Amino acid sequence: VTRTAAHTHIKGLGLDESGVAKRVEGGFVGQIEAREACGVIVDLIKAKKMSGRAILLAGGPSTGKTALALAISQELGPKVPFCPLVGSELYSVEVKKTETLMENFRRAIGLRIKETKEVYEGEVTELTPEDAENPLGGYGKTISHVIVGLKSAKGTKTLRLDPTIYESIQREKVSIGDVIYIEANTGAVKRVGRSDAYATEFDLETEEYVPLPKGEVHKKKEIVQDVTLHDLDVANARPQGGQDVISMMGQLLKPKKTEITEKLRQEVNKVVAKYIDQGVAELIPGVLFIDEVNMLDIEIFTYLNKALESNIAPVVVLASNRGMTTVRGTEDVISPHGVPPDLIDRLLIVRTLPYDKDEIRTIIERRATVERLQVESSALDLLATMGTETSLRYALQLLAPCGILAQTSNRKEIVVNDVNEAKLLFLDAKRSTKILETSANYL
Amino acid sequence: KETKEVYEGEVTELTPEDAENPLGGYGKTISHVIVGLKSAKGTKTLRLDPTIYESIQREKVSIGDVIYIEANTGAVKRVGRSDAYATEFDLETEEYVPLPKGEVHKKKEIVQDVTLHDLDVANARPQGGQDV
Amino acid sequence: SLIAAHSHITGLGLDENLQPRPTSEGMVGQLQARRAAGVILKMVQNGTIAGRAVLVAGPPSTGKTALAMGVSQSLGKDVPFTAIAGSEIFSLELSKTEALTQAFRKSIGIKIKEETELIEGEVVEIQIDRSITGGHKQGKLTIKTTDMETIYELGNKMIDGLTKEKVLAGDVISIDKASGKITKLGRSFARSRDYDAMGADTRFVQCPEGELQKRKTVVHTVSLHEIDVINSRTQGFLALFTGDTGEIRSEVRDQINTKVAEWKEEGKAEIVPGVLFIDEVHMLDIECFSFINRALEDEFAPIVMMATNRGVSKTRGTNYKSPHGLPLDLLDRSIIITTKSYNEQEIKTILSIRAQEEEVELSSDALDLLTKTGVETSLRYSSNLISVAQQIAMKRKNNTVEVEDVKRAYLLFLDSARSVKYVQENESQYIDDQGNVQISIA
Amino acid sequence: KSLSLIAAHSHITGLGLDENLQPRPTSEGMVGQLQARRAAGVILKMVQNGTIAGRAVLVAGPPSTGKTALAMGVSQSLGKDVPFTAIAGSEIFSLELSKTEALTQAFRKSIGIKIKEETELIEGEVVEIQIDRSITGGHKQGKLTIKTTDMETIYELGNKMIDGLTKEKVLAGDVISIDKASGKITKLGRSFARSRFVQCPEGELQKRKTVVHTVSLHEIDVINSRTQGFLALFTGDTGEIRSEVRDQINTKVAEWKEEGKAEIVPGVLFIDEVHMLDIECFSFINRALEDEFAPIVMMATNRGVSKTRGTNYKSPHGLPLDLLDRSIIITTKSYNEQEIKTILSIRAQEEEVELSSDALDLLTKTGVETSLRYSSNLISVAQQIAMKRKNNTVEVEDVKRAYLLFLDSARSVKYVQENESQYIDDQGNVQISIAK
Amino acid sequence: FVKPRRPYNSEGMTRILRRYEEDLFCTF
Amino acid sequence: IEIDVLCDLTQRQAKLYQVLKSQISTNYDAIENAATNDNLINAVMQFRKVCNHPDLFERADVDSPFSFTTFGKTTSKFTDLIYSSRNPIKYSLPRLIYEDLILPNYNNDVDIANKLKNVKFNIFNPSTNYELCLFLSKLTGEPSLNEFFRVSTTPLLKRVIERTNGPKNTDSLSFKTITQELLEVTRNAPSEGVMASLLNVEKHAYEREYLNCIQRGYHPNVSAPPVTIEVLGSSHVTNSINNELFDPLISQALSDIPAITQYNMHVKKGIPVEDFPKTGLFPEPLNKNFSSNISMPSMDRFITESAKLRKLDELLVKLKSEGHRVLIYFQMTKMMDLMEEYLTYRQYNHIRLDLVHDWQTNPEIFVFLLSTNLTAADTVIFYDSDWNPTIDSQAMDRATRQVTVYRLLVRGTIEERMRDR
Ligand SMILES: Nc1ncnc2c1ncn2[C@@H]1O[C@H](COP(=O)(O)OP(=O)(O)O)[C@@H](O)[C@H]1O
Ligand SMILES: Nc1ncnc2c1ncn2[C@@H]1O[C@H](COP(=O)(O)OP(=O)(O)O)[C@@H](O)[C@H]1O
Ligand SMILES: Nc1ncnc2c1ncn2[C@@H]1O[C@H](COP(=O)(O)OP(=O)(O)O)[C@@H](O)[C@H]1O
Repeated sequence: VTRTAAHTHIKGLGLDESGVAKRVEGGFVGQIEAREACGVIVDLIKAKKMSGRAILLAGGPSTGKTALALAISQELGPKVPFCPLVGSELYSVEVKKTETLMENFRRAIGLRIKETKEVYEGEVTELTPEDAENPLGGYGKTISHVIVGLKSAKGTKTLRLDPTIYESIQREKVSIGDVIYIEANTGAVKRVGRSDAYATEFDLETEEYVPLPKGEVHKKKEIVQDVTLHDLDVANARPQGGQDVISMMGQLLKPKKTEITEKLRQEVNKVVAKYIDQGVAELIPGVLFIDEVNMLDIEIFTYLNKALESNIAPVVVLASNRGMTTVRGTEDVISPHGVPPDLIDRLLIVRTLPYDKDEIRTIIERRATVERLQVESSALDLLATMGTETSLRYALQLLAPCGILAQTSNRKEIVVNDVNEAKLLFLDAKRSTKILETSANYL
Repeated sequence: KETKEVYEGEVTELTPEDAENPLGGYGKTISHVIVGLKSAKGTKTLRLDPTIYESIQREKVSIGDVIYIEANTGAVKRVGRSDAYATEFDLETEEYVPLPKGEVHKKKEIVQDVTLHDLDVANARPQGGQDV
Repeated sequence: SLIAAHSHITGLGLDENLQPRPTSEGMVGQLQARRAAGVILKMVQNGTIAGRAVLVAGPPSTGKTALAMGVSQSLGKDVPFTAIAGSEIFSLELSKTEALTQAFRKSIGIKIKEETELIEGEVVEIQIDRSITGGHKQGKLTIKTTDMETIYELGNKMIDGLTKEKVLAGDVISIDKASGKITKLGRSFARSRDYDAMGADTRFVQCPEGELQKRKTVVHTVSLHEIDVINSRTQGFLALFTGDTGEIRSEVRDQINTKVAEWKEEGKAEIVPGVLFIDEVHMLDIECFSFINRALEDEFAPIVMMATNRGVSKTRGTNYKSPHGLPLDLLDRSIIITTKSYNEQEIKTILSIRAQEEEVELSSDALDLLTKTGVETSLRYSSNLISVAQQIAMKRKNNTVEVEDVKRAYLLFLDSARSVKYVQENESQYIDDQGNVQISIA
Repeated sequence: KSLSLIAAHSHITGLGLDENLQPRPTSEGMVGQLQARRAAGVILKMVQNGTIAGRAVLVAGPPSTGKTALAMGVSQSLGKDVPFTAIAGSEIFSLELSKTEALTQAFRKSIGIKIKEETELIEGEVVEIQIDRSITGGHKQGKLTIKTTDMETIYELGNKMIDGLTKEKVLAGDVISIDKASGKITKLGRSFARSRFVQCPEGELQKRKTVVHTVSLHEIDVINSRTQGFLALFTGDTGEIRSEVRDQINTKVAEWKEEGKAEIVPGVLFIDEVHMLDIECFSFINRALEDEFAPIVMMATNRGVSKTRGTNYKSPHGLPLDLLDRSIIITTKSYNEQEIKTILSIRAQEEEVELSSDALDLLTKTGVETSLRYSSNLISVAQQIAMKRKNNTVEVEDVKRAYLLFLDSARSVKYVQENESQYIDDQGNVQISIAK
Repeated sequence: FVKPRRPYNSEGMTRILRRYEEDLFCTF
Repeated sequence: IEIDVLCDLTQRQAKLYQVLKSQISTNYDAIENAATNDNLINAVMQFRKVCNHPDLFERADVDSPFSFTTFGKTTSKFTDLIYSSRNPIKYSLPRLIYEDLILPNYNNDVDIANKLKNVKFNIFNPSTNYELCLFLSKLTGEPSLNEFFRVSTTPLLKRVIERTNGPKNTDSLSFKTITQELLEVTRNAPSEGVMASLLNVEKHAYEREYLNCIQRGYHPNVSAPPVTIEVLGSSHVTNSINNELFDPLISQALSDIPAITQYNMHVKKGIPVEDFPKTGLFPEPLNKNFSSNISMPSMDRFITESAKLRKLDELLVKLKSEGHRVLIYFQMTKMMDLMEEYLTYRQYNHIRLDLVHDWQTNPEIFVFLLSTNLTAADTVIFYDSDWNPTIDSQAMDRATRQVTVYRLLVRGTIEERMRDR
């Protein structure tokens, strides 16, 4: 019914009120100390006071680091922005990697503003233009002003327009008898559709039909809106939504990331500080998750060394599989987890332990219950032995072919013959490696 | 392989014949335009569409030019002025082509050889957007 | 169309019990790999499982790409199958992660339901009011069948579609209201007043009967990447064809994910998954492997099929060697289907299938020598030699292909080992690796 | 103020120095490094003098010793409108600007010009407006009554003021500012009428107001280049500004300074991790400080006898010998126990942490054995553990819990080294299996 | 009852008219 | 005789649930036990308000980008509307910079050096470089020798707008490429032709994919005008900026002329058609849905926002043939939502809180909503997911000689705990 994909079983960190964790709750099994550390981190995050904090989720492969990051995001909520990332995603061909990292830093910080909108909406009853006395004078436009008549429900008003607002009106291609929506904040117009008071069974353009808008014209309504600071930086660097010629030409041109200067970010900070001082906007700091942080070179770590010192920079969590591994982009500097020792001092390493046999067994059982598979006890034990023998992920990813073989053999339960056939058909890494070492023609 | 049924030749007259019962509030209600085409060994008078007159004034077609109207698409193509009607003896800048040969109504099969890459690069580029 | 190297596969050749026949649907042998590919096919057809990587491995000239195209033919209609190679990821205007995400979002599909009105009738009159410059276009249409006659108002796009495919009165046209199609089925009046300008000879059609407007419901398939380019900029439809989709932002992706979830919950749209096939996967970089590792674990992620013919070799972008050229963390997430080399009977059956498809008739002895040559050097060499033996036979004016023809073809065209033995004996003739050569005869 | 959460350097408010440039032992949030603070005070006086251009100083020492803290003290104690540019070393490597021209931009962003200008501004509280529309609308006349806390007047309006008052709809009771020269009206806010709120402005309308403008030389370079608007200052697409516009600007600001219409305000460029720059960037830094319109460049690095980027050899501080010859070096030393304790107490004071004396001494000992940033990260997370058990005071068990949960560098190094088979080495070999 | 048709404004533009018998073009 | 229906949770419902779960916290298991036993009660009612309808929490108004604008706002015959949007970021430039480096002056050299670099030393100048102009007039085939000097000294977008040129010399080196021949063929050509249909496949893909009726998925989050430059004390800056932002040629180019103005211009004032300023050069958007970033709240989407409401509307679709009544129960403000629902989309006979006996006499009417003897009703539809079965018994004290109880329930919430206990 519902599409499952990878660690969908996680519903949260599964902690208690005192700050402790139960063994099997919240979709997790084990890793009690890592769970409690991430709970203290998410409490620090909800405190909304510190900036430029960083932790590291260290450990081997297939150990639960990305699971812990997803659990943190689910414990945080939708209003707090979670910005997932991979280390390889910072290498863009349009713009330097430093600006991509700073754009992600600004993308993590959220904002929630209540906004007041001045709205003229209604049905266009009349629409007359007034020409100029010298239409080919070269200066000014071919019309002078335009009178338009809008009636909402239980109201009627006549509007006299300057040529720019009517230029937007005719760019949205209104006609007599259409329901329109003038936003006086930007001059943007939205054509709602034909009024349904007239006959609605004769058009040939699949037009929607809408009743009269309730209330008077010249409404003033309050909208709550959730935006990030990166949205403000992008919207000011590529200005669209105005009605001048720069905003009109900005829509049609090809978008391209540019190195946003520090002056724009400082001006956006001053404006958001004014919005906060007005009491209309609140600051919501969030997270940024660089999975596979070993993929970054030394230059991104050098820029992080300064970008964590900002007064607005969020809390950033990292993951790494490496042990004593040389840093990418350097020649002889060998460091733990592929992370240079300057960044390790700002970091707070959260270790993550490997699993046991029974923990693997209950993880496989929970994955079978998530995927709506029914498994007998003997096949579950055999899959647990296979997990401890080959790998955990090879045991988790073998449940689906046993399900396919089960519905092939007109059964729902997974017998031992099904997991034996799935062992035969699909190989793990080690058996395929032994096949590689015992072949001549580079199989 | 394609076929083309075309009309071309020197124009003799272009009369926007007004309609009987000519509506109201509009002058010049064309019922049809009569274009008299002449070429070598043939001359044909034609009864065209009321709408092709807009192309006639769009391409600046007057008496003394050679045009090119196709049967299916219905578009003029002003090739130039005839050599015989070089009335501006002193100073003119019109192109002058000889009067075309054969009948005005010539239908022929034309072969076109084109690569698939030309089709791809013609489909990919904007084909006459008339936008900024 | 033309005939290609994998044209003989017309499916995968398995039963309802997922048991392969010895020779069915143009495929012979490879029983375990065929059964495993059928299992993965049924797992795709279920659709509730997402982001599972399947790695096909074996020696060259075995049928890994043949197995992949067999899965593609058995995949059915309206299911995406993005078949790229390893080197399309590297680009000058796209990042590697962005090109991979574009491939991932091409491979997954959305089936959208729409409601559509069908109008078909004779045209009584057309009145079109265009402005002085021709910009604003508005007007009325009066279409008619034998039972009722209705008048519709026209918009700009319908009138512009009316100007092309010029519609005289008495023309039976079909109007699709949603798609905006105009289909002149023919002319039904055949008026005596005929214009000498117009050259149309549209066929005579019967007057339509029944009601004028007919409601129908239609379904069409569009991938996630197409909607991403469409919503990315104003002229996204042109960038769908010209490929000028330069690094679409993440905000667009988040909003289209929420939107297609909303369309799923309304019953309007249905999300079907697909198979993303990479050929010569080892050509990728290590950062591509890390992004594949962290992008298989997403909700919208297809069943990635991965093919390599390489043993333990150096992984690109790194200084070490790894099995299959793939690092161990990607091999952890991938289940490996292995393939095995053929015997003489399977090679003979392959060559017989190839000859039966390629419209070439062979004798028994020619087939035996082709089987022996195929089991000697390579299967692809004999499969290529069928063509030149056919052409030599038609140059000798005989319908069949004889043993002498394939012997002349074997003498004429060289294989790998013979060209190696001819290069090694004549090392002064060709340019060496140090760039030293003797072009003079003596 | 702006958007200011708690950062790593938030407690610094300058250099704790007297009038004789003698450093106080603990002042203005900064403690320790007495020689480094006196040297940075001398550099601060060198900036405030303004008669010295293009000097390079280098702060070098061990990590977590306060070189960035010293630079942030200099930045806070400079004041306002004296320019300060802070860049990391990994920022000039651009995909659309050359590295030397990015260095030229970072050099010229830190020299400001000071122009004083005076304008007439009308800022008052509007009593009422009255506009009479014509028979058709050819001419529009109207009257306007504005007032202050002291004065009261009536104005006759022409066409353009009425057009500029209908735009930005001004009602009775609003407080607006009218610019007479440019015809710009700004709505300051509604006055104190009960029916945003701002008090009614004081008297003496049409008052003389002097606004002092500080514009960096990079903005004038972008403005004077006619192919670049001022929108390149925000979008950041300048695209290798040529040399002739820069030399035109240099001559023009020189003649402004000699004419008396402007005054040059020199500033500080601070480069974090200058060892990540390459050899040709070092060469441009060598030959760019000679110019008269050049800032005083601060570089901070911690590498010692490292390789230089883009060359094969090794040089002290990661810097070639000529750049070290062109620069004077401030050496930072490490901290003893008492300075670490006072730093931790200042940090706990700023992060609003009420902590026990014994817990403070335990964090001090962890900051002696392990580097200071570990303990500074540990205070806030221990405070979160403290509120987790509903205690407002951080105790010793909270610090022990934070030590047990969050590992430092050396323990993680040991824990990797004992269990190397579980992780991934340089050759990409990992034993994911847990048994056999 | 039956709803009225939308008001069709045809003022100020040329008219192309095609009917069953003969074709028209009223231009300005 | 006994029906209990169960509904899942929609995405907006799950989003509101998870933000309430993360924000309030306060032991959600103990909050579940609090909802079992019945501030804590304010949390339980607000969780139930999330469970019933998103619009019972907050009304979903228009989805528009954040207007990063400062403008003329009303603090509260015609009232004229004038465009006044400005960027809140104001870049301040002194007058010295503008009047000394950008404008002409007696002590300035901008006009002199500008003429000397643009006209006097231009290589396309026919007065001093006639040979090069004649060379390029042979190559390109321009009829006018001043075309090269005019082209080299115009802004490029102004060159785009003023480009309409049809005479060309036939004795020139400018060529008609095979692609250009094919483009001239498919300038105007109908269907069923091979040479046009092989090159019009973009329109075929547009037509066959039903792509003119795909709804908009993405809108920008913040829309902002360009950064306003403010120079204090000079009206020349204001006039120049007003000229740059609102250039009449270019603003006329991206727009259209009203048809009445075209008729009054061409016929009444005798302006020729070619003398009109160029119009209609704005690109056509993909559908009508992509015309603007403001999205109107679809009333069809209001049904699908709440899963209980969607199942109820499906149930009414099945049950229009028979007469029943509906209980809205203990929740306030759900009345006006359901009221607006059936008087906005699907108009049904109804009555909402004598006239009770008046509907009891009327068999064809459906009662719908009531709050918390009525045996004339044939079927009561209600929730049964209430803490007090005494409230249930008082509700079914109302109770035609038939009952068919349908019980509305949402899964994956506190409602299931309520039902179980
Ligand atoms: N504590 C846990 N409880 C349940 N499942 C887990 C746990 N840790 C890891 N898993 C499973 O292991 C798989 C890999 O976890 P993930 O965090 O995505 O990668 P890694 O473990 O390499 O960081 C996931 O499918 C996840 O469901
Ligand atoms: N089971 C099979 N059925 C059909 N064709 C096959 C089979 N096995 C191999 N082939 C043929 O052998 C050739 C090599 O297979 P392919 O997978 O394309 O390359 P490789 O095996 O080197 O990866 C292909 O041309 C294919 O047609
Ligand atoms: N003298 C000092 N006074 C106050 N805080 C200091 C002092 N020295 C170092 N710190 C603090 O120590 C922490 C790390 O020092 P930092 O300046 O990052 O060292 P480095 O400059 O070597 O990187 C910072 O949070 C800083 O505030």
